Amino acid sequence: SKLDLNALNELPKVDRILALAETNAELEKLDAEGRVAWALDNLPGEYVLSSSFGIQAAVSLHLVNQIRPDIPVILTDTGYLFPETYRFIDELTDKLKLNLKVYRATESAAWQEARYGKLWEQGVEGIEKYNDINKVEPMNRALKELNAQTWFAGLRREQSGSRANLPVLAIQRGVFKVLPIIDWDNRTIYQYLQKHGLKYHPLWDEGYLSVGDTH
Amino acid sequence: SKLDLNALNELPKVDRILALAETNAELEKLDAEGRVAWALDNLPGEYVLSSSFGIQAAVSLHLVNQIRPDIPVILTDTGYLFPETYRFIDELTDKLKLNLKVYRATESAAWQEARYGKLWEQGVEGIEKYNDINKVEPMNRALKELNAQTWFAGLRREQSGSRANLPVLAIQRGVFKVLPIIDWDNRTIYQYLQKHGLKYHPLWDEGYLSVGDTH
Repeated sequence: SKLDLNALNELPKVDRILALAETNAELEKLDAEGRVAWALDNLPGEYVLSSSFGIQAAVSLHLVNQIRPDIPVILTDTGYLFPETYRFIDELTDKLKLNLKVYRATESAAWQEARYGKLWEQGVEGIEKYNDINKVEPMNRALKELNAQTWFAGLRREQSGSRANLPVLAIQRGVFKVLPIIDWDNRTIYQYLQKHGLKYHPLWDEGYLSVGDTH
Repeated sequence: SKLDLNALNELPKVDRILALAETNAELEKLDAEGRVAWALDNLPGEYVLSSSFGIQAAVSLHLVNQIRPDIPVILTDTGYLFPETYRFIDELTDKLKLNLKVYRATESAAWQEARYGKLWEQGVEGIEKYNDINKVEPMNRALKELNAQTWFAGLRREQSGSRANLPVLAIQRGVFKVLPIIDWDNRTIYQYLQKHGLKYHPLWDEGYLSVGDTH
C-alpha cells in the first residue's frame, strides 16, 4: 500500500493528485509533527528540508529538525537576498544546528548581469529566466545531489500566493513534497515562536510583510 | 637530477631560491614555448594554467593551451570583475576552447558583504581579508582539487608589481610556478596578438591600463 514514487511519476499531474487525495484526507487530520512523522515512516529516498529563511522560517526549521536531526537544509542563494536574511541564515544555522546546504547559480551574479543585463527588469521572460538560473536550476541540482525522494517545505495556505488549496502531500520536481504546517495561521506561528524561544526574521520589525531578493 | 618538489618544500623559501637558481639560468635562455616544453618534461604532478583574463591575457592562454591542449585553466571569480572581463572570459573560452575551471569564494558576494561590510573599504586588513576570501582561499582549493604540482601563469617583469626580478621557475603555494613569458615586453605581446589573430581585453580601448575588480 506504500505509495510508489516511480509509478506516480509516470502519471499525468492531474492523475497524481487523484491518487494522493485519500492519503491527503488523512494527513489533513494530523498535526504538523504527526505529518512529519508519517512522511518519515511512509515516504522514501533521502529526506530534505528547504527554506527561504523569510519572516517565519524559524518555525518549519525548528519543527522538522527536532524530529529529523541533521536533515539536509537546502538554501537557494540567489546572490540577491537582503543582507538581513544572510545574517538570519547564519544565526539560525548556528542556533538550531542546521545541516545547511547552500546552492547557487552556475556563475556569480556579476557574471550573470554581464551576460544578460538585469533580468528582473526585462518583463515576464526576464523574470522567468532569472528564476530558472537562480532558483529552479540550483534546487533541481540539490534534490539530485542529495538523492532526495521526500522534500519538506514550510508553505502555508494563507500566504500571498496561489497556495490557498495546497494539500499536505504532492509530487513536485519528481519527488514527494510535504507541507507539515500548510494549515497554520499567524496565531499558531507566533505561539510556536514564543514557546520555543524563536524570533521572526529581523526585517519584520522594519515592516516587511515578506522578504526575498532586493535590487 | 629531476627537481624534487617534496624535498624543495621542506626548505626555507630563501633556500628554495638558491636550489633553483641554476635551473633558472638555463630556462632564462629558452623562449616561452621552450620553457613550457621543458616544464612539461621535467616538472611533476598535474599541470594547470591560471589567468585573470586581464588586458593581455590572450597571449599566455593561447601559447600554453597550444602546447598542452585542454590544460585546466583556473579562473578566480571574485564576484566583482568588470562586466567586460566576464564577456571576455566567455569569448576567449569559446575561441581557444579553454578547459575553464571557475573557482569562487565559499559564499556569494552579497553574503560576504552582509557579514563583513565592504572589506575593500576597510584599510589594509580589510583588503587582506577580502583577498583571502576571494583569491587566496579559492586558488589553494583549486590547486588541491586539480592535483596540481606545476602551475603556469602569465606574469611579466615589466608589469606594475614587485615582479621586476621574477625568475621563470619558483615554488609558490607548495607547487612549481612557471612564468613562460616573464621577459616579454609590450612589443612582443602585440606582435604575438597580431600574428595569432588575438585581441587585447575590450577595456584597453576605453583606456584601462589594467583591470581587476570594480566597485
